[PDB]
Amino acid sequence: LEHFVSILLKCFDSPWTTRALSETGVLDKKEGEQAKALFEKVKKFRTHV
Amino acid sequence: GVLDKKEGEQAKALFEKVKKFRTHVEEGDIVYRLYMRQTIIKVIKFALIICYTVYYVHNIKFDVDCTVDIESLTGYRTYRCAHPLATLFKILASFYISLVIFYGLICMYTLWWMLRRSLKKYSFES
Amino acid sequence: IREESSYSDIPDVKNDFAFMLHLIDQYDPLYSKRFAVFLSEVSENKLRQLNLNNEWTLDKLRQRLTKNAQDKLELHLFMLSGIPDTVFDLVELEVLKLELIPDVTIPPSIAQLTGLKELWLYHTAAKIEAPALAFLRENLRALHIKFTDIKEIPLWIYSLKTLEELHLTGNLSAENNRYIVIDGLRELKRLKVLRLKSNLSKLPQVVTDVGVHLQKLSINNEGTKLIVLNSLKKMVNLTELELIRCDLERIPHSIFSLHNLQEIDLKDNNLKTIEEIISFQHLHRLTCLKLWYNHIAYIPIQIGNLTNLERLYLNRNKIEKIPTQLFYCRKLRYLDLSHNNLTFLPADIGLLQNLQNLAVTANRIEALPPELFQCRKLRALHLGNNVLQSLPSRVGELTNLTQIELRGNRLECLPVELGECPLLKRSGLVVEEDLFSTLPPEVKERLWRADKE
Amino acid sequence: QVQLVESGGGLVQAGGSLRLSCAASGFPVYQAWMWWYRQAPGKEREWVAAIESEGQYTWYADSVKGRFTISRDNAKNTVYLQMNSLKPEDTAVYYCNVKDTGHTTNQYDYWGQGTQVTVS
Amino acid sequence: PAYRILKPWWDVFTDYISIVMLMIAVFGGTLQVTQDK
Repeated sequence: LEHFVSILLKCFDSPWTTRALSETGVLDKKEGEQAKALFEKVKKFRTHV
Repeated sequence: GVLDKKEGEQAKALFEKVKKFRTHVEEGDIVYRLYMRQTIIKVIKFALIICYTVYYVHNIKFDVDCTVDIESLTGYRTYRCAHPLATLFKILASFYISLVIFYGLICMYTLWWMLRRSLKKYSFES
Repeated sequence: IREESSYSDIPDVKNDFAFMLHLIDQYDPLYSKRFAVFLSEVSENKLRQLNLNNEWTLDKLRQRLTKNAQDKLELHLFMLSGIPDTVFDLVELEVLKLELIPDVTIPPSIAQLTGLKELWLYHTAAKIEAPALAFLRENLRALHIKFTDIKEIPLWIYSLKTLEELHLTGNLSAENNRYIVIDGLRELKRLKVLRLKSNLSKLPQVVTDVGVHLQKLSINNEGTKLIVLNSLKKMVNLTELELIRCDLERIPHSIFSLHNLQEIDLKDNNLKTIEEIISFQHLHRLTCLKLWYNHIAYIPIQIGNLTNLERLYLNRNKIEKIPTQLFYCRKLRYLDLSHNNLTFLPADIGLLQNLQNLAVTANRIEALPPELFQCRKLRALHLGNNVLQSLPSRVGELTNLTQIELRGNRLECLPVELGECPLLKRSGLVVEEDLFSTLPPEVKERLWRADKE
Repeated sequence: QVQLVESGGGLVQAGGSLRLSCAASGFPVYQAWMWWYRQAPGKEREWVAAIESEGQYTWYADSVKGRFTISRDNAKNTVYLQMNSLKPEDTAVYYCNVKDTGHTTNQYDYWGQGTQVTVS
Repeated sequence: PAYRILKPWWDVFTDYISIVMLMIAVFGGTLQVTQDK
């Protein structure tokens, strides 16, 4: 539960989700790297759960 | 004249999320309903409390008389009894009645404020 | 969400993960909706595209551009997940190569490119929109596609009217069909080069009908049998007839009607006899007849009847002697006879004053005729694995000889007069290191001093 | 959008005259190089008739050369194909095929619905 | 905190009901121990 709520909180406020919901330009390198890492760990957590 | 790129991006994201939140919220109509219903509950509860408390506050007194039908155990039918807390409970009940009166007046003001403006519509004209 | 937001690629989660989503929905659907994007393949794909654009900057693609054999700017993409949008900012780009790029979409921003002329789609299914498709219909010259199935080729290939070259390197042999898929080649009437490589058994009727306006037709069957049955007579203006590894096993009778051909090659066609040169006299523009990688016992005496031979090749064959009549054609320039069972070269080869490149590698030629060296227009002479003990002393009079190789020969003496030539550098004359030390050194310093520039 | 519908296909005894028609869409019939295709049962789909834009030149396979006449008719956006004295081998399913779209927006190629014709 | 998102309305309702029942329990226990003659 702690891991799931941490992942949900991280994915809730991530600006990548903001852009995805806005579309339903230029993105910082750190933001893109963080988004890719979050994608990978979300997929790994899904496989784990 | 010139604003920072980070500031502009933050303002743009804030605009986007404000618009999205506004679109999401207008179909709810739940916070207003719950607030109105709980205020109605407060008002009716105040009415009932005031009615019954005012009706039954005079029923407490220091000297009471009890005819409890106990002859085989003590030998006396009636007893003159004294309730030491009767005066303290009476002044406490008066204080609580005054507090409930003020609470009900406040709730009546809240109801009159929520029923004379149609709070589902915001003016935003100023 | 996957039916409203068009994010339909969100698979349902299994137990112990759906329950938490239900709990979140009971609390607030917004958390679930915002977390849903990370579970969609579309979001991952577009994040990959954005990371590609951020990584593959304009300068990186600019530096990554190369020069192809055709001397034009070329860019090669190998196993990439997509095409970065910064690629289409290189207006000077002319050739684009894509290999093993999955689900590639050509954006309208390709219209930003202007110098692009050739497209290479190796094992890539390209999806193109209307404006980009119009841009390609107006400003595309050559196309290269590699495939294994019929379906993975673009279905809009026939919509490119201004295409000039086509390169098919797949397997078009479908289930008992007359090559229906390529039947759309009739749409492209502006085609110049067709490069079918699908192990043809019968020449498709579409190719026969479209070759009447075709210029350079190259077919490679990789040893698969090919039959003509009067299939080259329909064409009237073809000039190149590359038939590499088409398992002809005999010179077809349909080639005689193509008098306008200039370049002909029959490499690895399992030929036996080529005595049909008498039927090639109709070809007065035939100057680049190539017959290497074949099995020819001897050269027919009918070569002398022709006189227009400029590029002749009979390499990797087993011919015991070269008839003198073959030397009658004085306008040879690129005659090469490499890996041949030749015994000696007749002195008539000394009348070939117009020859430029001659390759006599893997030939049992005991001696070189002095008459051959009398010519001065020789440009390249390659000698590898030949029975030679000495080099003739009259090569020194040659001044236009650009290069010569003597590798594999058991020579032991290098004449001094070889060292005096206006056109002679270290790269031009490559021989054994031990044999190089037999010549006096006083000219070696002079040559090496001019070897810089 | 762009779509095509076949019509006129039906069973007919040998020797009859058939006039297959096609209903086209927003793409010009004068443009949009056009094909009349056939798929034979127990066989693979094979092209029959070809009508070109800007010149209206006719192409045919050798097996279908001589007794098939294709044309394109504008002002009604139609493609017609007449076969006279059809042989038993003509039994197939005929489609209209668009390999090049109109002048602009060059939309992808679409296969027709098709009509089955039989020769007895 | 962080787990408030993990508790639906029934969970918090049951938590408050349990709090009120605990108040009843402690009140009754204090009554009994102080005087249950």
